[PDB]
Amino acid sequence: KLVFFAEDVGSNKGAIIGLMVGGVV
Amino acid sequence: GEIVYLPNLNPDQLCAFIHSLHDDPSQSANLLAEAKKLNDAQA
Amino acid sequence: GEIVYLPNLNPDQLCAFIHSLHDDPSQSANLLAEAKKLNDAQA
Repeated sequence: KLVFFAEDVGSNKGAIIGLMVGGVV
Repeated sequence: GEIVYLPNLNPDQLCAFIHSLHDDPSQSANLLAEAKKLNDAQA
Repeated sequence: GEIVYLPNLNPDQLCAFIHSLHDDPSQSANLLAEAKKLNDAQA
């Protein structure tokens, strides 16, 4: 399974788009 | 910072979501709330 | 779970990736390899 999530990093970047790959972290 | 996962979200919603994150960095945080709510709303 | 980050990919690219990723789940690993390539290509 794959999952799309956004990480709050502040800055002029706002949040970062990161995705999970397989199972659960 | 805070993290928001979009599992039950719709792919088109993800595209619109990523678009909104880029439109304004400050909004990303607020968008994260609504986006996260969608995961619950579409759950 | 292996977690990937694509801050370097533009919304259009992430949208393209997310659509292809969703449309072809079987190729999700291979397609990701390309996004990882993009991660480096957009680096």
